[PDB]
Amino acid sequence: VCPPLRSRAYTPPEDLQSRLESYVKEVFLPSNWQDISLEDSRLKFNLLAHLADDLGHVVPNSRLHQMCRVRDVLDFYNVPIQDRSKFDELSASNLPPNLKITWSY
Amino acid sequence: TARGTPSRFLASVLHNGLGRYVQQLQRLSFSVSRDGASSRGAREFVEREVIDFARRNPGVVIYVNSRPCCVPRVVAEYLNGAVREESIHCKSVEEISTLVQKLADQSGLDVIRIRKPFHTDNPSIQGQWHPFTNKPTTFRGLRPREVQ
Repeated sequence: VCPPLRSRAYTPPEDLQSRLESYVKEVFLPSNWQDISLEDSRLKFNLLAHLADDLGHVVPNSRLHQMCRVRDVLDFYNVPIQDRSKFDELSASNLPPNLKITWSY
Repeated sequence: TARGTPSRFLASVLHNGLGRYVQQLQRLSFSVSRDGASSRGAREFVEREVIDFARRNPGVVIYVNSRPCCVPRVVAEYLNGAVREESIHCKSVEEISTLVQKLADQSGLDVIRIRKPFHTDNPSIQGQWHPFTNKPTTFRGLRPREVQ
């Protein structure tokens, strides 16, 4: 049975740093954990898979190589993303009373 | 050519400037497409400029309809009933913005040859010339060679 399609929208959690450092302790601990180099494939996979499973948002293959440090992972997971349609975006962009937008799609 | 084209006289819809200026444009219908390279500029205009234009011109109702289209269009309806349809097909955002602003600033009168660059409803203040202006009057109104 195919699971229902997942929404691509993702709002970063408020306790993002705490969750990330907990996962870092689980995977790898030392001071300045933000600079822990993700050069080991095993540890990189463990951390990224745990984060993806927890947050419902995974690092795309394009950015996977540039996620070189825990700081980079934190930046990627704190930048938000939205999946609303263009119609929804235009309608929610505070249209003035004299502007009407409709789709025949 | 002028002889092969209709012509009119310079005029305003309702003496548009005497009491108060009224924007003649009233409706702007943008037929755009979600897909299609022709309406890429129209899509960008709808995204970035149409809202600003709408709030700048509160007297104009703008209807943006996104439906499958090969030639995106803008239909401008003016107060006088004139309807002008323009193609925004393969036009950049700047070109579409200039076209829309021109439509907003343009009246609904037909874009045809204008016979005179001016129009006065009171051309004369001192009295239009007639042959008897600048002609002296004679005693008892006697025409030339009249005996009595």
